[PDB]
Amino acid sequence: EYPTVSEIPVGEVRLYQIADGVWSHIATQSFDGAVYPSNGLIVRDGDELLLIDTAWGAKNTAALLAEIEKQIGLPVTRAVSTHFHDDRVGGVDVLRAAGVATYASPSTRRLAEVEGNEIPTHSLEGLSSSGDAVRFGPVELFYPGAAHSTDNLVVYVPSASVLYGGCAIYELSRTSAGNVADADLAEWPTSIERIQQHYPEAQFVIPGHGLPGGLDLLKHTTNVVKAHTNR
Ligand SMILES: C=C(C(=O)O)[C@@H](C)[C@H]1O[B-](O)(O)c2ccccc21
Ligand SMILES: [Zn+2]
Ligand SMILES: [Zn+2]
Repeated sequence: EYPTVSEIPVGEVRLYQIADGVWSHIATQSFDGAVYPSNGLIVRDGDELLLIDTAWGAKNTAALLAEIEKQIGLPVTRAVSTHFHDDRVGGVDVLRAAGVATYASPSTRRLAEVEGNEIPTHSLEGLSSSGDAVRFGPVELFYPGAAHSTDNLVVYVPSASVLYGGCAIYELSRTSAGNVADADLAEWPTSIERIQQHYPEAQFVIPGHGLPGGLDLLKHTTNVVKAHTNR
């Protein structure tokens, strides 16, 4: 079954096959005295792999590359970071030193620079306005609007009906808000609606942290964000 936070030592990385040529990667990290799991995606791209998000830090991301080589044996040639925070760009330098072409939107690149986080080298154009979508190899990238962060992207894999929401989507077990210092609470439910409207066909939805589900994860996140807004 899908690996949970309690089953993954910090420093180790697990892969979970969703579909032909589609996996999530799962890692864990301490933050503020608690241990969190964290998800990203791996999508096969001919005889190469596209990586979505690092494994939250240099050590984990090196383990992630080692696990991919062991379990899959295809080269990661490009990676996309879905926003500027350390669980999505922490490890970009590891990726770059391994020869991976790292990408993020100009918004994410500017904010990472401001924050002191690692900065993906390449820039994704065409994603600066809410509702914008661009094809990137075997995925579509979508900018739904400000939500968990002003730059957050979601990623859809049309071949597998997989929607990766990143930190803009919460798992069901999370009934209170995560970090919101960088969020746009006022716009977050509207951005989720844009996701629903653009990817109504999605079958497997992956939050930034925790267990995947279906499109009900978008309603769940809306419920939680609105409850937080009101308290
Ligand atoms: C679940 C989270 C959230 O929803 O905030 C947190 C714990 C996770 O997400 B994040 O991109 O904000 C981040 C940054 C740096 C460390 C950890 C995180
Ligand atoms: Zn974040
Ligand atoms: Zn996160």
